[PDB]
Amino acid sequence: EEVLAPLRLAVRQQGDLVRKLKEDVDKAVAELKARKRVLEAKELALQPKDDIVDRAKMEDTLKRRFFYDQAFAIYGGVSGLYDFGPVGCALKNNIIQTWRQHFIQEEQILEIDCTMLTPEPVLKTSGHVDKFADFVSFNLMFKTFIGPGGNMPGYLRPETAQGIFLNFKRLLEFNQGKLPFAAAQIGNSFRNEISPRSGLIRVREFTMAEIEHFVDPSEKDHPKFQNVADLHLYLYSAKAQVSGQSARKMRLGDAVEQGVINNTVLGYFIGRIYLYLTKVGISPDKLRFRQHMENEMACDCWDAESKTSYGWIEIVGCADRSCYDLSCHARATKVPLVAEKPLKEPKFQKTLYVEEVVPNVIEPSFGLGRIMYTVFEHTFHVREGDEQRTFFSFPAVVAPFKCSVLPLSQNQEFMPFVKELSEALTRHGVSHKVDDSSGSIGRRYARTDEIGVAFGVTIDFDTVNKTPHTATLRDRDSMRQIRAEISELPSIVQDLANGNITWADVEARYPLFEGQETG
Amino acid sequence: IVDRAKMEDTLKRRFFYDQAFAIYGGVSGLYDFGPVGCALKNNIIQTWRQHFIQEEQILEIDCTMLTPEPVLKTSGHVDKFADFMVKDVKNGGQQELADLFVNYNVKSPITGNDLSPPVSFNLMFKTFIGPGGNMPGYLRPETAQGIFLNFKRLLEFNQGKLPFAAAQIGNSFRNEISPRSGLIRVREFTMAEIEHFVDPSEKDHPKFQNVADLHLYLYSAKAQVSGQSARKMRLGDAVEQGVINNTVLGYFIGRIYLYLTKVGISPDKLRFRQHMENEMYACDCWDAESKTSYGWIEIVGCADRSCYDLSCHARATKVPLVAEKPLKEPKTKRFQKTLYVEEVVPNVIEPSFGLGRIMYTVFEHTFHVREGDEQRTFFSFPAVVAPFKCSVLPLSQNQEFMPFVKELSEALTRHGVSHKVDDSSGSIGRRYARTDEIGVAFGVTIDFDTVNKTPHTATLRDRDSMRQIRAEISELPSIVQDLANGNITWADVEARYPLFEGQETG
RNA sequence: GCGCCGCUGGUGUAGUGGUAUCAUGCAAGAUUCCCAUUCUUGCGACCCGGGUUCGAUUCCCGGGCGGCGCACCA
RNA sequence: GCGCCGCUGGUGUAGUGGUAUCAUGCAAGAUUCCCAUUCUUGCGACCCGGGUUCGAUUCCCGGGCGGCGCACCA
Ligand SMILES: Nc1ncnc2c1ncn2[C@@H]1O[C@H](COP(=O)([O-])OC(=O)C[NH3+])[C@@H](O)[C@H]1O
Ligand SMILES: Nc1ncnc2c1ncn2[C@@H]1O[C@H](COP(=O)([O-])OC(=O)C[NH3+])[C@@H](O)[C@H]1O
Ligand code: NI
Ligand code: NI
Repeated sequence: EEVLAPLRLAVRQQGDLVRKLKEDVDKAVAELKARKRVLEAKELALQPKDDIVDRAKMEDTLKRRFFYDQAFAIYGGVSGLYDFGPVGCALKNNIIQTWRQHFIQEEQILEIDCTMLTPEPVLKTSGHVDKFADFVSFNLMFKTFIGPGGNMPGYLRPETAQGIFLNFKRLLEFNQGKLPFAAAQIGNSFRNEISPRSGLIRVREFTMAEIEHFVDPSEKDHPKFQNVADLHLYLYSAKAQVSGQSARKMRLGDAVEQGVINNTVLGYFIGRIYLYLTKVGISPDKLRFRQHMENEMACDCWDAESKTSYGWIEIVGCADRSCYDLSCHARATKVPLVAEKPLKEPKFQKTLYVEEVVPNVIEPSFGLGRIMYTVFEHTFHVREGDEQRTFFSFPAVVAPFKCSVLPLSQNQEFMPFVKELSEALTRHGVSHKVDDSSGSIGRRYARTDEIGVAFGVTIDFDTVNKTPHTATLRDRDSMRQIRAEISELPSIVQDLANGNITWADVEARYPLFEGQETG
Repeated sequence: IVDRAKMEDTLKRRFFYDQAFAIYGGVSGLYDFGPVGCALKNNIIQTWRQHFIQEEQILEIDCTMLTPEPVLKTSGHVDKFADFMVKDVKNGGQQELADLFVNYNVKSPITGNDLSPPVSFNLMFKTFIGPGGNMPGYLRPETAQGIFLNFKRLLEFNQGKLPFAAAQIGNSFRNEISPRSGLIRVREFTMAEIEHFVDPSEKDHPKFQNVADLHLYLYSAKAQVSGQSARKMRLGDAVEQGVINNTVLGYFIGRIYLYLTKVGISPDKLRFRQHMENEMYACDCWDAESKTSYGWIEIVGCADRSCYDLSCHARATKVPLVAEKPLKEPKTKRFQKTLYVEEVVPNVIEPSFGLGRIMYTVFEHTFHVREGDEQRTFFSFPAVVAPFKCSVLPLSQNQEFMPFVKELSEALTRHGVSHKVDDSSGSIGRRYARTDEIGVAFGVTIDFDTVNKTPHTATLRDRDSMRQIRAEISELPSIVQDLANGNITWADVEARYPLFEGQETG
């Protein structure tokens, strides 16, 4: 704070220096941007405990165990293109599934599925075509042609949003002409980046989950907002940024009423995003919501930024883009894209009975790749004893493998019990990994922990020797383990994977494991 | 034997799917799935994951759609679907050939026409990666290549042991000349593909016994040349007779049948056709075909691709793609060395699922019209795949019903049961029609007995039969949920619950 | 792609060189109280561009889309 | 994109104008019987194309990819 104070002051001076420069585009918010960048960097350099991940170790684990890899690596690879392996894909679908329960099923959102191929007039209308050609000229989008030859120039969608806007009329009709409603699409988006860098952070193809919440401007207040009002989270307002200030933990309700956040609709989604991101493993102490300043924005915009080894990175944008995309496409195509509400008292010799409503749009955009990479960092740990033993503390709900089945030895008496358990878990819908390899139980614990297997069932000698056949259940993080009846462990593991019990509750109900005594 | 027009009218009106970019004129071969269609699709995909990936512990991966040119050159897709064409130019780089064609003054070998300079004719979607344009690429025409190119790490993930299977679910692109017939011929469609890697020595599947008893229609190549029609056979009994080459092909054929059945394709309008030697390399191929108003269409293609995929890519990149297994004992010019393991180049069995066609088949196989009203159309979607498991319906717009609607909906949501609430203006029969139309599996109706009787009970209605029972509102979510998971059927419900003889109040 | 015929509210449908009929659907208010009830009101359309014309939804051309056929079908 | 430095089994790391070290990982056999145990054996690598050369993983041009810094960031 002693080293940061002068840089804070500096940002502040050039801050409302700018406000003065317009109080009565020569002006350089570029100068302001530089100063804040300095402050940002040095605050970052001052903070580490070191509190932060050994990126090279974590990337090694991800690589070795095929969480994700360079696409076409066998052909030399293509910059900015990545494939997800078994664990990567599994973790992804879990993150997407949780996203579906958290947003779509919760708010009864209308999820649609649109083509990635997009004709040129659509993107010229939204201004994507005009805004992303550059200095021979090269476009930051992927251009292609549809059909015969070059009869129809098209692009790969840069975003998922436009498919919703263009289907507004049938979406609205499906909600029977009533506002408000929301549509969503989960799919891939394409950015022909001139320089893909930092692994999954900036890629040329990535999976995006987008939501367009359509709402009557006359009615921009969310009914469920007090479900998130008392949440305390870090906010970084435009005022705070230009004041040279840092982020500040506030109450959501306060920030909305004080007017820091425009409305309770935008606020609701900020709160819901917070709840979601933390649910999938992102750390609250390493998560902030940063408002967009004047030189980056639309009524209001807030990015969700997570602190990583690469610094602060946006993982979820949440914009208020009242009227535009609906209006822009409307004029472009001459097709009216609006809602209507019946006037109470009918009304320029025409008598009106309804008034047309141009809906406002609230748009949360989720970059699942970055969200996933953030989870990787925020859940990566190294065992205190063995530096080779690394593991991921994935929340049970998103852990790719909920369980592992482990005979204590390659010994044969265990094998029928192992077969029993796998099929049982398979019929309980419980994702599991069976390891009956030549390695010791410690080696195979290490393998399983490495990919974030939530719990480990170990078949021992007392599984076969004593009257009630009982295996041990092991917690990935604490490495502590209990003992329970093979009959019921698939139910117990299923429960932990769904979040209907916690490991503390399990340790409470079932006896602790002091050790083998049959041998 | 369906009214395809009427069905498609329903699909269009309730936004199952639609022409992509319709308000911009539209683009042929491109379709956007609306809420109900998307929902149905997701259930189809999840059922697929449960039926295959989870059941066989398959390694599912997720690759990019952008594919560099050399990859598709190797697999042969370029030299067959990407070329300039006089009709055709290769017979004898870019428009460098146009000069060559004029320099040697090549008229057509037939008819001797003067013809045109070669113009590019891409059946694939070409594009350029990077800012330079030094890296031409295509949208993948299939999801298999991502699996083949990551074979080493997949094998390593299975600790080097064969056999193992990998799968992928994503979009694939084909720049069709003439997109037609709705979803049956599109330019972009979601595909589910499995690559089952097996030791050529042991081209078997231990779990074939689980499907051997299935009676299904088979249409072998030797029966196609004869002219005779397809025969209903025991799946096990196609295998000892050598009609089906091996237990691996047999197992997947069985599993494909059980899946297509489970999602609602009618067993009588489903057959498996063996590819003839005329249409092939590859060891053997059996397509799953379904009977539609467009005829017999291929919706799942089960192929046997001995080696090529792994071998071609290996030879192309000079990167060996093999499994090794140990020998019983070390064995021994060109011979002087000691061997301890032998290399195995995996044989690949490939079930290929076209989700769009599968879904369209379900549409035609579950579309029905009520016996009284010709406006009342509905889909008999199986509960486990139906886009909306349940609907909440107040008998009227009276305020007495509203609080029960609100409570039951929230209950359903917390149980995860996907539901739709129709408390709008219309009558009860209207909202029944409205919800049957999109194939809502079951309908909960809140009536006057619900508000005026000692324990609060509502009715649960079956979409198909239109019959209904009565159970209390606390019970219904668990009931509907168990119907959706396939735990119970309607028979079970009518056995445990009182049939609805009419309301005694109001 | 090549050939023919087409494109009118969300869905159908009538009509025409002077900007459009009527059903259905949805909305509102009544009615009704278990299977698109009935009444009244309201909302919503000539695929797009160009040509000819004082004026085009209508006539000519082109593009887009559609239906059928031939062609191709990783 | 520009700039600078890099690319050796799945991972990490020596080394060289005559095709390569040692760990780690996996496999097999023993060992051990609750936290990468131990011994033996086996498997697997010079990013790719062209050139120079009797011969290149090594030297030289080009390409791809990676790590950074600056840009840009729907
Ligand atoms: N090149 C890239 N690579 C990976 N992820 C990206 C990306 N560009 C954006 N994202 C992620 O996708 C989200 C949306 O990106 P965006 O803000 O550029 O687009 C939109 O918001 C669409 N209106 C971001 O919040 C970010 O997490
Ligand atoms: N143009 C198209 N439109 C919709 N679905 C298609 C399609 N082309 C192929 N499919 C679906 O994809 C599946 C596989 O197609 P294919 O046989 O051309 O490719 C293969 O051989 C898989 N390697 C088919 O069974 C079909 O269901
Ligand atoms: Ni029409
Ligand atoms: Ni290496």
